[PDB]
Amino acid sequence: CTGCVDLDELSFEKTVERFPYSVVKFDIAFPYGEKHEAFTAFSKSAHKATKDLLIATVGVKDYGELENKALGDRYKVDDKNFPSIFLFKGNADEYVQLPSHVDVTLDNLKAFVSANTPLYIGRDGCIKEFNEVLKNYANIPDAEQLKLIEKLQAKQEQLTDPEQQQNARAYLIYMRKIHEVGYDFLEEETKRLLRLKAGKVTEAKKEELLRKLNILEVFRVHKVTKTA
Repeated sequence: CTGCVDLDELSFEKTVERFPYSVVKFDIAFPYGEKHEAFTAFSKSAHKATKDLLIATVGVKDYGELENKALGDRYKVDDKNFPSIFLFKGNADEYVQLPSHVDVTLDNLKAFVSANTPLYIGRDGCIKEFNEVLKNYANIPDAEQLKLIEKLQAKQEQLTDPEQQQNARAYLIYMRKIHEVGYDFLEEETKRLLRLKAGKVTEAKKEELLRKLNILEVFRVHKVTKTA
C-alpha cells in the first residue's frame, strides 16, 4: 500500500495535467529491488507531507505488444537508462530529469522535490500547521505560551489522521515542559533521547526516537532572550 499510481499510454498525460507536481519513475514492468523500495518509501513519506504531489510509475515492455515504449521514447529513455526519474510542473510538457549520477534513495528523492518546487516534505514526526506557529516559542512571554498551548490542544482534538494525533502529543508535552522549566529542558530531553539511540536498537525503534528528535528540533532557538 504504496500510493504510487501506475500509468500507461492512455492515462499518463491526462493524469499529470491534473496535479500541481508529479514525480514519475520509468523502469521495467513488474519492477523490484532496492531502488524500487527507496521510491516506494519516498511515496509513503510524501503522502504524509503534502496533497499537491502525484507519485507515479511507468512500466516499459520491450517484448510483446510493446506497452509504454512510445511513452519511454517520448522522454528519451530505454532499458539502458532504467530507472529514470522525471519531475512535471502541471503538464507532460515541461519537466526536469534527476541527474544520472544521483543515487535513488529517499533523502535524494526528497531533496530533488524541494530544490525544484515550492513544496516542503517534512522530517518524519513534524506537522506543518504546528511548526508554522512555534518559531521562537521558548523566548516568548508566559501568557503567549499558555495561549498557544490552548490553541494547539484544541487542534489536536480535531486531528483525523492517526500518525498526526500521535505526533501532536509529543509537541504538547514539550510545549508544557518548556513553559514549566525554561530552555534547560532542550538539553535534558536531547541527552535522554541520544542515550537511547546510542544503545542496541532495531530499525523500528531507531525511526521512532528520530521522530521525537525531529519534533524537539522545532523548539531550538539561536539565542536565549527570555529571563529565567
